[PDB]
Amino acid sequence: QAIAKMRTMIEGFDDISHGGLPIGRSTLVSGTTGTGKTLFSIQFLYNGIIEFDEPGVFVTFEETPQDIIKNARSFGWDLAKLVDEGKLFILDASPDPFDLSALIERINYAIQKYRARRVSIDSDASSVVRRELFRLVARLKQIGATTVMTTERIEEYGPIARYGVEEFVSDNVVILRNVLEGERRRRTLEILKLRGTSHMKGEYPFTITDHGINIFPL
Amino acid sequence: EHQAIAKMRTMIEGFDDISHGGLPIGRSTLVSGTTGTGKTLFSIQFLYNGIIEFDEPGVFVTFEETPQDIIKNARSFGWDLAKLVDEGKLFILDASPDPFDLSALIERINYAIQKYRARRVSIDSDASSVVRRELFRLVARLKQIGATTVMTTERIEEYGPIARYGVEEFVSDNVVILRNVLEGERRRRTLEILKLRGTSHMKGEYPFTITDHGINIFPL
Amino acid sequence: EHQAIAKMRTMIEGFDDISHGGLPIGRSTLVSGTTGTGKTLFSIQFLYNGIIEFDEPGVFVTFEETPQDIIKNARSFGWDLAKLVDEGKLFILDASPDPEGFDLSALIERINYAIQKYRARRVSIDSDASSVVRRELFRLVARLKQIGATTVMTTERIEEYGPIARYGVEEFVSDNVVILRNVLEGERRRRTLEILKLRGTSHMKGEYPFTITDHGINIFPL
Amino acid sequence: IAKMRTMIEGFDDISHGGLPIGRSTLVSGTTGTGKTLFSIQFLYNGIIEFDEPGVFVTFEETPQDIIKNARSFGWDLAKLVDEGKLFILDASPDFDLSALIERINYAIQKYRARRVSIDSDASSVVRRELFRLVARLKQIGATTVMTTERIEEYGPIARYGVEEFVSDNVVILRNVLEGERRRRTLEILKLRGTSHMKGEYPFTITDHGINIFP
Amino acid sequence: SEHQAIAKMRTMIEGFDDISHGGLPIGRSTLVSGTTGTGKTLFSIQFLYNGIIEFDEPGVFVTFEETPQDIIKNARSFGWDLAKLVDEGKLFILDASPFDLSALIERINYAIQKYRARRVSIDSDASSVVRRELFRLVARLKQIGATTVMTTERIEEYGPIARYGVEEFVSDNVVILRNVLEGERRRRTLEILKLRGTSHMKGEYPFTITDHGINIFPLG
Amino acid sequence: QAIAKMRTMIEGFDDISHGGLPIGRSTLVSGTTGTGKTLFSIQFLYNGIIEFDEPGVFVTFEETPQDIIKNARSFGWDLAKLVDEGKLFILDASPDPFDLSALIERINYAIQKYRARRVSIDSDASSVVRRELFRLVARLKQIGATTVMTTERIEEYGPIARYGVEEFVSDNVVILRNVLEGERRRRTLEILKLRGTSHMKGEYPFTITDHGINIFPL
Ligand SMILES: Nc1ncnc2c1ncn2[C@@H]1O[C@H](COP(=O)(O)OP(=O)(O)OP(O)(O)=S)[C@@H](O)[C@H]1O
Ligand SMILES: Nc1ncnc2c1ncn2[C@@H]1O[C@H](COP(=O)(O)OP(=O)(O)OP(O)(O)=S)[C@@H](O)[C@H]1O
Ligand SMILES: Nc1ncnc2c1ncn2[C@@H]1O[C@H](COP(=O)(O)OP(=O)(O)OP(O)(O)=S)[C@@H](O)[C@H]1O
Ligand SMILES: Nc1ncnc2c1ncn2[C@@H]1O[C@H](COP(=O)(O)OP(=O)(O)OP(O)(O)=S)[C@@H](O)[C@H]1O
Ligand SMILES: Nc1ncnc2c1ncn2[C@@H]1O[C@H](COP(=O)(O)OP(=O)(O)OP(O)(O)=S)[C@@H](O)[C@H]1O
Ligand SMILES: Nc1ncnc2c1ncn2[C@@H]1O[C@H](COP(=O)(O)OP(=O)(O)OP(O)(O)=S)[C@@H](O)[C@H]1O
Ligand SMILES: [Cl-]
Ligand SMILES: [Cl-]
Ligand SMILES: [Cl-]
Ligand SMILES: [Cl-]
Ligand SMILES: [Cl-]
Ligand SMILES: [Cl-]
Ligand SMILES: [Mg+2]
Ligand SMILES: [Mg+2]
Ligand SMILES: [Mg+2]
Ligand SMILES: [Mg+2]
Ligand SMILES: [Mg+2]
Ligand SMILES: [Mg+2]
Repeated sequence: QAIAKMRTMIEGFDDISHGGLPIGRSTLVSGTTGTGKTLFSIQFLYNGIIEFDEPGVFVTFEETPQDIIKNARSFGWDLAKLVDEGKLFILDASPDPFDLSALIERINYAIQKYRARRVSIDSDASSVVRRELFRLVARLKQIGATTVMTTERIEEYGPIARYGVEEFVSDNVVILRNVLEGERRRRTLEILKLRGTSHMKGEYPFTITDHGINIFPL
Repeated sequence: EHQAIAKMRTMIEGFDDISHGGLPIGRSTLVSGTTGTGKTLFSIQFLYNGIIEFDEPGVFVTFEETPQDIIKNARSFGWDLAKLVDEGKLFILDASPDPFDLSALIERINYAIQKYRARRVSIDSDASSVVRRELFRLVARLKQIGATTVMTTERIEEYGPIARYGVEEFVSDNVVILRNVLEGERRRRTLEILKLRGTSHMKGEYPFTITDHGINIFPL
Repeated sequence: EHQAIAKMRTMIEGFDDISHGGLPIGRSTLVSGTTGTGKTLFSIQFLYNGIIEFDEPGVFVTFEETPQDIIKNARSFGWDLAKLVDEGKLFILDASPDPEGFDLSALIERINYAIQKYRARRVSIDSDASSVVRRELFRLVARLKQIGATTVMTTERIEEYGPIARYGVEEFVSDNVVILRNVLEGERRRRTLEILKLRGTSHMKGEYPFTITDHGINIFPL
Repeated sequence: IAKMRTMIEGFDDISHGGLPIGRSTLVSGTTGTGKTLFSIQFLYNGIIEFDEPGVFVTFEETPQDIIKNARSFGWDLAKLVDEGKLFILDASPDFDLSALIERINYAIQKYRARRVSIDSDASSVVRRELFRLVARLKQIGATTVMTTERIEEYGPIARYGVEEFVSDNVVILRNVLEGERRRRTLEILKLRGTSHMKGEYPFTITDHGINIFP
Repeated sequence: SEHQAIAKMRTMIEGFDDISHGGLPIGRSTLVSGTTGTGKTLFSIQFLYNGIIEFDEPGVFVTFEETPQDIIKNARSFGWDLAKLVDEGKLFILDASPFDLSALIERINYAIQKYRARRVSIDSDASSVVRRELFRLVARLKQIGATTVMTTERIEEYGPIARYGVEEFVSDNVVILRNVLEGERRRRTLEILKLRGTSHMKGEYPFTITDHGINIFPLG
Repeated sequence: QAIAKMRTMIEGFDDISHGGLPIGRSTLVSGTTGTGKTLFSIQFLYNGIIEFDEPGVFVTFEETPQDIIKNARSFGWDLAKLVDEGKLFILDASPDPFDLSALIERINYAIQKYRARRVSIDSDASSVVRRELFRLVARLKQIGATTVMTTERIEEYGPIARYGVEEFVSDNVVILRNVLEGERRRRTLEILKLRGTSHMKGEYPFTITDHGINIFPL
């Protein structure tokens, strides 16, 4: 009766997570700029829809839906079609040039409307942050969503996220790195923690290509 | 004559060897570590093994993880915590926030210790001043009850401060550090008994793994 | 058309190769660097080449260097910016402070007038709570995108291998990020350029050495 | 200058005869480095070997735990308290610096103590509050060990960056992690007015207390 | 050399005019930053002194802490008689030593016009406030047509260029003097980090301070 | 008329300083705890008296005069006698159970009362720290005193003094270090800066012995 996992179908990931993302829980995906956070959270939804007909909700706070859709064309994915078919909903919480309760109600309404099984959320007292994140995680779990939530960090081998508390209130933590060494960049993915279940340890190299994320062996 | 500090066995593989007999009885042991280092696991094993091996009841006090998730996650190791709660040998005390007062918490814990006649307690998990003073009080109250207690704390660097506020180790009788060090793209888990007041213990870091059977520590 | 984002050529030696075709069109690219790394040079060369090679007018927004000093220094690279200004192909908008809070909303409208007046396709913008910086930069980026400009915006940083920019937020609201470095190794300096991020498209990774010459930036073959 | 023997194995050699009489010695270390043990041993040996009574001042650890913990070294502190040779001054919680000082003075006069151990914002305030404490202990004639906390092995002497500059004598206890192993060392950094061995010397804590190897 | 966009005046400081490809950009300010005792005041004085001796270009020296008497006294280390130059009206030392920047600027202007000065040396809360006033001072000297050396302090050999993290960004030109300690020995170097509108040699170049002032040794 | 120097007679130092301390100015002597700052400043005055019959004034802010005397006995220096003879004056500015201009009054008075040619002063707004040190330096200069003033620092290879401003208002700067080499300590002396005059550069090893500071220029 240990926790079950949901397949990401992201090449390499379901192997190192031994089955995918823990179902009904949130996974924090943290990374410096341009590490593949949005791509991971899109590929999660896109594969849910295409492979399993599991509808998805994508929550954006800054990037517009138009740009998310445009950028996904880089990978040969037609997100506008999936939205039009009612398989995907891009929920725009991005500011026009905060009430967590209101946001949570909108996410819940969208999940019910689209019968969504997968959610991606992308992306000043740390006591405040800790409390609010806790509440968001709790509410998504109550709803039954399996969720990817991305977060920013500014150092490759420093704090997991910005406020030093995000990981401690997350059930699952994944870290994307983009390490510069000898003038070259190397992308890696690490599953740091999955509460109540197993996973491979340490950094695994990956690339972003025309196909999305590809994760490779040691 | 040399009168030794009594210890109670954790029965966590390898730990009773490193600690020269287990955790000092009637005192609190701080168990600190970065995220996913096995803090909750250690604190659950402590109670579980007490009940299963020694019929010593336990109280688990949780501040963030819900009891249902604690129970769910324990299934990963083949442990049936709901059954122990049903038999009244384990009490999970839910101090979660529903999505300040310490005295109330203490009486609640005291009540539970009395009701379930628990010998073992696990507690999971602004200024330097208040945290030092508040933690000092909690240690003192638990000691007056006679509980042997594991209390977990967070830290954010493997080789930095022992806990978050830089004072927690100084008001703790006993300090254990769980590390998860990243080197050359690989992770290595270690456990270190840093301090046990009034008694002996092995020194330095000892590697461990987490598997289907929980924590397994290797000397070395 | 339902195609991945297209690019406009900078014609800066080597850069269009590293970026696989140039800067993403209709978007802003952050160009960050310590002092004297070539930020202003990169911003100007982007506009200059647009005008000379493609007859695409440019607007240069300066916040500290006077237009006269911008024009004077650009002669170092064989470029006659006064001539381009006279012909109405280049407009320098002087937002530099009085030698004798800042309304970014108002400035944006004036930038838009200039873009409209000069029919500009390329824009360069040459350089305290971080939440305020994030929101203001976000709004500027959005407004330029709405206008349809392809924009270079420079920012400052103080360490070669530290934060991308001053407030730790600038790169996260930028679609594109380029880092110019000037690394001191064994008493010598080595200039490098890195495209760190281009949302929605491919680019070469890591650092590429370059020099500044009498013809501007020259990024070496790799 | 006249020194008083600690009789802590190896320490009197390192200090070239012991701790200068009538003066204060800071003993700083990270957690579990042996600060309390050093403090206790200093008083214990003074009583047992030289019939020099002692006062132990504790701010957090209770008297009963101090006594209990000392029992494992085979040291019967309760017996010494009963004989009036040791007084443990409980300043534990459940300012005034001056109120405490007057109580320290009173116990010293009462028990005829020659040895004192004191077991553990603005630098400005701390520096002259500590200077005040040190100055007065001197006037009384006590020879004092004052422990302080630090959070890094190689880094500031003590928490507030001034403690060492008002102390006559400074001792640092370290617990350094090399690879995955811990090694304890003691260093006399400073002894005003006299010579001493320099640098770090390894020690162990065993059933008989601190054992240092020069 | 001839094919460069910015006219320069020669410091006549041995080796500097080579590294700067002709000297300091005329009518602009050059920041000279360095830790303590790196040669900042010496460079500033040598600039004015050589201007007077070589080209009969009068100079103004603005001091904010060192007294004129001590600046004169210390310059005798190099066999320079600054009192004689002050007597002859070729040098003016403006004593601003113990903010009203406007009043200061007017004093500097009056002295420049009074002494017909061509060369100026200035020696030496929020970053934003420092940035804007520095920007203003630079702009005013530029309007006047002065060629200015302005020294600033820094506290690390390989850290920030100056104290407030903004000074280099509002300067047209930036020079860093270092005094690097390595293996118990000090070695002095000079670097021209930036000269807007022109080329210059890059990196660090060795120099010494002797009885003849600064001697820089360029290479390449 | 380059600035002249007065001999310290401290073994090796007059070589490193090419003649001694600049006359009529202050020299800052900075170092971590127990580096020999008080000892250097005492040896400065003791040698003034013994070698040149130049009286000295010692200004103490922490240590009592009695402790200063006692601590110098291990070097064979009889400061009690020097005080009894009126050749040395120890000015006590310790804590009462900050008017700086009061201090100069007291120092000035002692200087002319004792015919003194040498002075030692031993020993968080960097704003005001800079200004007040600047003022003290200037006042001592107008008196004509040649002064050693000690100051604290907390790292062997970091800031010269505590507030990062002290060296910039000092005419002269000397740094004493006490460095770990393996588990042993090595003491070194550095003359970092003497305005308007020459000096040897870098660190020179020294020891503290029964005859005080002993430096080797090698
Ligand atoms: N077709 C492609 N081939 C290769 N790499 C690509 C392609 N399309 C996009 N990328 C890469 O994907 C990166 C963007 O990844 P994202 O998922 O947008 O990163 P991010 O971590 O979300 O960054 P933010 O949100 O801007 S902080 C770009 O910087 C490119 O390096
Ligand atoms: N069956 C299993 N086999 C191997 N590893 C497991 C298994 N079940 C759980 N784990 C590991 O146990 C870790 C969780 O340990 P916890 O005790 O929950 O950590 P924690 O230190 O309490 O972390 P927090 O509370 O989230 S900061 C997971 O990240 C897994 O790596
Ligand atoms: N003809 C040239 N040949 C070689 N290098 C040159 C030439 N002209 C200018 N430079 C260099 O260009 C640098 C200035 O480039 P900029 O683009 O002004 O840098 P920046 O990053 O904008 O610096 P700021 O704004 O002052 S922080 C100078 O410091 C010189 O090193
Ligand atoms: N009988 C014993 N045998 C071996 N080691 C012992 C024994 N008794 C105590 N210790 C050791 O001594 C340490 C405690 O020393 P203390 O002097 O209490 O440390 P401390 O530096 O005062 O730490 P605090 O006050 O908790 S920060 C324990 O952590 C053990 O490692
Ligand atoms: N006879 C001696 N032989 C060798 N070393 C000695 C002798 N007497 C004193 N010392 C050393 O001199 C040091 C004291 O030097 P001080 O000049 O008092 O140091 P300090 O830098 O003033 O330190 P403060 O003021 O306490 S921060 C002692 O720590 C001893 O190491
Ligand atoms: N005749 C000389 N021979 C050799 N070196 C000398 C001579 N005269 C002075 N110096 C050196 O020049 C240094 C003084 O240089 P300055 O120009 O005064 O430094 P600075 O950078 O202005 O320092 P400040 O203002 O005190 S932070 C001294 O520390 C000596 O090392
Ligand atoms: Cl890639
Ligand atoms: Cl493991
Ligand atoms: Cl170059
Ligand atoms: Cl030990
Ligand atoms: Cl030199
Ligand atoms: Cl020595
Ligand atoms: Mg993104
Ligand atoms: Mg846990
Ligand atoms: Mg620029
Ligand atoms: Mg203790
Ligand atoms: Mg100077
Ligand atoms: Mg001293």
